[PDB]
Amino acid sequence: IVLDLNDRNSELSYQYLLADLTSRWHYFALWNQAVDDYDHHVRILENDGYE
Amino acid sequence: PAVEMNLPANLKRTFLYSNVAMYLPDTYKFTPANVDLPENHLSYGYINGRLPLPNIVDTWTDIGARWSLDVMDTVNPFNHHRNTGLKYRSQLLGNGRYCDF
Amino acid sequence: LDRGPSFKPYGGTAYNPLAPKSAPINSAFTVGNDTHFVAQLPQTYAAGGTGVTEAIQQQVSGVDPNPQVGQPNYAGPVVVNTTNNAGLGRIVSADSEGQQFPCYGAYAPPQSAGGDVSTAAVTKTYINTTNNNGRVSGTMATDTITWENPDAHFADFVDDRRATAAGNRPNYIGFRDNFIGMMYYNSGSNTGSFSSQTQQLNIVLDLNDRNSELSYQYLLADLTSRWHYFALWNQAVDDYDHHVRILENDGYEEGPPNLAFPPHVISNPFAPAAVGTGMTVNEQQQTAAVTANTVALIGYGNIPAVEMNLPANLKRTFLYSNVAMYLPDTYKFTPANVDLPENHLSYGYINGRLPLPNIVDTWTDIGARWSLDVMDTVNPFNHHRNTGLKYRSQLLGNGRYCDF
Amino acid sequence: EGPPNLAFPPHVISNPFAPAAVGTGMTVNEQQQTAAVTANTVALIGYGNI
Amino acid sequence: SNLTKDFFMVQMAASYNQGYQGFNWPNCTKHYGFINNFEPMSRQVPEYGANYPNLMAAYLANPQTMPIWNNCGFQQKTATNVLLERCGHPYVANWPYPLSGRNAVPNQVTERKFLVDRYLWQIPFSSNFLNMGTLTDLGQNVMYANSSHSLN
Amino acid sequence: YTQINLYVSFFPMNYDTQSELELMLRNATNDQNFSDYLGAVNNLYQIPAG
Repeated sequence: IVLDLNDRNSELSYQYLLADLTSRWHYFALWNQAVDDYDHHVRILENDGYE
Repeated sequence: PAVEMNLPANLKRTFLYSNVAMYLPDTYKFTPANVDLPENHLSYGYINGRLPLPNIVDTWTDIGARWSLDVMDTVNPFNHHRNTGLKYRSQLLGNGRYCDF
Repeated sequence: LDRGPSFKPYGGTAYNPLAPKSAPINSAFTVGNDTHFVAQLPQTYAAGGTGVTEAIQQQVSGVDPNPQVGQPNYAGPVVVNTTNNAGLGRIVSADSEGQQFPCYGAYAPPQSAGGDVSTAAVTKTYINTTNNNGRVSGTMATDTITWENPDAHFADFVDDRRATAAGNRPNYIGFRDNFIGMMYYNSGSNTGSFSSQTQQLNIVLDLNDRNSELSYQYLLADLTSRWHYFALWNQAVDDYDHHVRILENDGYEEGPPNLAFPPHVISNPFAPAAVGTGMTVNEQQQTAAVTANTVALIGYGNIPAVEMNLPANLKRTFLYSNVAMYLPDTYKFTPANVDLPENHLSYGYINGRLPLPNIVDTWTDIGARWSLDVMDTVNPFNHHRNTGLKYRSQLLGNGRYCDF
Repeated sequence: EGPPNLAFPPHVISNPFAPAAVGTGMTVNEQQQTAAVTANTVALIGYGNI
Repeated sequence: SNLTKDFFMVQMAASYNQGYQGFNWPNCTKHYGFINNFEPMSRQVPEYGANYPNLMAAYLANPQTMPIWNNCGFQQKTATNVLLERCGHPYVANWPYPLSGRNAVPNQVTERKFLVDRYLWQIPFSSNFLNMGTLTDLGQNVMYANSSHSLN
Repeated sequence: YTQINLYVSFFPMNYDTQSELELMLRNATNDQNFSDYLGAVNNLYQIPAG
């Protein structure tokens, strides 16, 4: 049955399918389901000095 | 008698160094004196030994502006030690070098 | 768009921010016919004997006695013997303009790409502190400065010298939420006139009893959520801080003593690390002879330290800048020997009004979730934790002239 | 981690185990190796680091 | 920001079917969407002419001799590691330039750019760039089907 | 202000579908209605100090 083609990306198809079904905020360690993100203040950062 | 530090500046000073100034590209870093590094630029001991340039990221750099660094745009922001997922995917197996999964 | 001098897009200062607020720079003060120097001299050129025939040497420039260059590393707390050593560094002369100012916030614009600041020639200024009267201990390549002090406003001042700085209040100036007030709605003197051509009648008949601005705000909180910042329509909500309007005083989380230590860690508590020599020992008789090739840095007693009490000092910074800074005017005073503008409601007045101490501290209404009785009449959105106004001001830029 | 979080005395100038050395500043004789004391000058210098 | 009027419309029409009725924050945004990831920003930088000699660019070319004096006497020399001990004496600062306040420098130029993360761009093959169908209208057109083209 | 521009967005409807849609909206019974969301009359009344 399985006919893999090099023009296809099945490990990106599963990423976009999962973000459409569920929310990517939850950590479901069974499928090692945990996003890659970044800190919101390291990338674009706000130099407001210091209180 | 007493000594005095600027305490809310030092909490901010260690934030900017450990996150933005630590993850600079290879151009803005230098090895310190009298210490050796591995030959290839992709091993751990080469990234470990290089320390960044002093004051291209400091507590004054672009005051009052929501503005990312002009050299940190093309640097991958997901290779950070603060991504909650990759941190969670590594704590999930353990802390040791050798592990059964 | 010009924002004017009242704009300050950040908190604290951006010049010498690690310095203590009472700290003076190396400078030359004048009071009466007397003139005073205060100086810190890091480098040495030792020059034993009389210190004159090397102070004539080592010619200086605008950048050559560098204020960042000091002692060599790992000198420790070296006691510079004023006999057989000598100091080196920079000061700034008198007969320069501006106002004398502490280290915390002292700015002085450069002149060349090498980093020099002097607007005129450089000169040496010799000072002795011995009991010899024929020795020069420092050289101090002096300087003349135009003396600008931005983003700081003399929290105290006694007549020339012993002043303490403090950074100005953060003042975000940007456009309004949803560009309220950009467009004349409900102004019957000057309205809008959407119509067909042959303008015999327009279809915008706007009354003073209507509010088209607040009607757009309540509609916008019905369609969408209000947390998201949408930069096209300048859609950033004015919010306060939940822990500032209603300060929830819970004390602090105490723990082990947050000690601080000298970096050369071994020392006597009131003396340098005493030098010495190892000892070889004889057994079967009690005689200790000095050994051949050994010098020993020996520290006695325990390590000297100071104690911080960090969460109390961390909380009092939070209560001062967020709660005690935003008082009404009746709980503030003006500092001595400084003068404010004559009107209220300007920037130079509100900058120079500083709060009374005992009204807000880390004990007030302790254990109780209670907003202050004097802070109910104070607008909670005129605050620097207003994330919408912080987002609307930083979306344009950070300087005074913006091409929006 | 990060840079060291130093704390400094509120007066910034110091001798590390003594008060600041008080004295008078003066000129020289300009190719006679002699520095005579001048009037209306006092000073105080730390001579080390902070 | 730098993003154009032509190309912000096609991204909001492809993803959220907006355009021709005013842009708002949409209802249901996904993780790889456009409007939750698009973050515009702006700063202002002085002119750096002959009066202002750009001490930072003189520092990157030769960091061994410092042009740049900020909080000296309270940190290390800025040619070695900042992790080291305090080095100098206290003195005035010459850098950066004050962009705000009473001593604010004139001749300031603004700079705008944006950063987009986790978002492939998209240009839909539709007539009005909306989403009127998965099998789009130009995809079942008799011009593009029943013929053979070759795009560049 | 240095310059100012109005932007609109013309929907590219087919000219047969638009011509059937125009004649329905020229009609009197297909009259477009709108309403202010606040629905209020603003009135301010002075309070003296104290």
